[PDB]
Amino acid sequence: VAAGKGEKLAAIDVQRYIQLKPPGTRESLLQSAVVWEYQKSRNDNLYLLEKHGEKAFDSSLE
Amino acid sequence: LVPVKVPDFVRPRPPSATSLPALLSLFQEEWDSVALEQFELRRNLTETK
Amino acid sequence: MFCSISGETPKEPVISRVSGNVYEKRLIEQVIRETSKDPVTQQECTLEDLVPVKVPDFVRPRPPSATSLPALLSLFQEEWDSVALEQFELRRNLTETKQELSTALYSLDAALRVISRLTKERDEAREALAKF
Amino acid sequence: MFCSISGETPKEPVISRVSGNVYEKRLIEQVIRETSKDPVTQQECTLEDLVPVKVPDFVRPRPPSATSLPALLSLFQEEWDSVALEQFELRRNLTETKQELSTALYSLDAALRVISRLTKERDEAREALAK
Amino acid sequence: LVPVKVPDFVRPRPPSATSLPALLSLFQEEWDSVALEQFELRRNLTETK
Amino acid sequence: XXXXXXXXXXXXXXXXXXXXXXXXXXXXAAEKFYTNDIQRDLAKKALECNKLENRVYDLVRSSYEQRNFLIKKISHAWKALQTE
Repeated sequence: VAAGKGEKLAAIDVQRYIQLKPPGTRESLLQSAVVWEYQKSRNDNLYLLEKHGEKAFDSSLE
Repeated sequence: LVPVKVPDFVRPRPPSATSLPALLSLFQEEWDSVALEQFELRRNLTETK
Repeated sequence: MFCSISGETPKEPVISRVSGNVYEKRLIEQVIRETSKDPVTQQECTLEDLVPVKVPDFVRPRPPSATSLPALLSLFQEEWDSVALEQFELRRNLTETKQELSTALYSLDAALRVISRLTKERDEAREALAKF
Repeated sequence: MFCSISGETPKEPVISRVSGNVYEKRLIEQVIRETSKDPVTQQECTLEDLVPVKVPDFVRPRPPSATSLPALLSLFQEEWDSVALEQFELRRNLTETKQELSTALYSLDAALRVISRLTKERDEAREALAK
Repeated sequence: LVPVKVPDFVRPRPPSATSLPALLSLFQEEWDSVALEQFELRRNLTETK
Repeated sequence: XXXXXXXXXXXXXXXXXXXXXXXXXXXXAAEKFYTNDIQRDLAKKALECNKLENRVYDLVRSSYEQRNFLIKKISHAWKALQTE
């Protein structure tokens, strides 16, 4: 933590999921299947937010 | 100790909330903000002395 | 945000140290002067035992948000604990399908031996009768 | 040792009294809040029915290693990346085992129609043999 | 009495080193120290001021 | 025409279960169909996401500003607190 702050460099995260590529290989077959499950989790994660909608936000604003 | 009760606290999870930003962008910023603050806070304690 | 005795928004909140609950000072003070007790649990409480709500001390806080590291970690519990139940929906439904497949393939394996004998017997009856 | 819902080692296990099964307190509560039932036996069970079991000793912390902390960030990334595919692969296999099961049911009922015509050809033969 | 082991429709994961749920538990345990450190550092900060 | 029959069906069901876990482990022609299945999802889901986002954003960017401009007030209400 002290080395990260002194050097002024944040540790690199997984820059993989966003880009990917069609006709890849067994490696991109995994990377593709990752994008589906997280996209389904995403679309389920946006459903439970919109159900309540702005009521849950303005309750925290109070 | 005595546990207390309240009407519970609510945080609105952002509109662009997925496993992806929460793993990558949000968690990265949290350990940046912890790192560069305490280092800067250690710098503030040194000058006070 | 509320006072538990009245139900109003308390303008001077003081938290008790026997039943942890935020009461309005002016309301709870009268409750103590009536009888030295906490209104909820009926445990003994005096006015000095009650304590006003305060800024912690010298560490500065920020409001409860999605960014905050602890709120983000309790979020990832919700993610996994929900996905763990998603696995049960497919483990339990798999144990019904494979159990129905096992009895289906057994009824298929028990029946196709009878199709093989009737194809023998009906052709043998045609082989026998046509020759006579 | 294992809660029969998630697969974790339970940190506050609770046992159901309708069916002998140690669940985790968080997961069993969500199921009861969805529908008042037991996940294994489907018997009518409630939240007050649960008896919190005690397991003080078994708790054993993982000490990954001296391991660099920036690397532990990428481990947790890989482990979520792996569990996402280990959940995906287990669901498409369930859909295709049910799909291949449905292909057997058509052949099962199609075969017992073909036996009815074969029994007629045997019945027609037994009449001709008698004559 | 409820007898015998429980594992059924669960799959066995012997308390694994490279698993997942305990990684988040470990992430909490290290943060728990981060907060305790920031407190004692701030006390001396303001108390010196 | 159809104890010992129950065990022979349980053993064969475990054999087909091992063959189903073996056909799944090898895969993880076929790869192009999964990528196109995702392109349908990416299309269908992200269009729903962008609709859900922009509907939320329209209502919640206002409530964000409301909530975020209130947070900046704690940062000044604290900073004056210490000087006093």
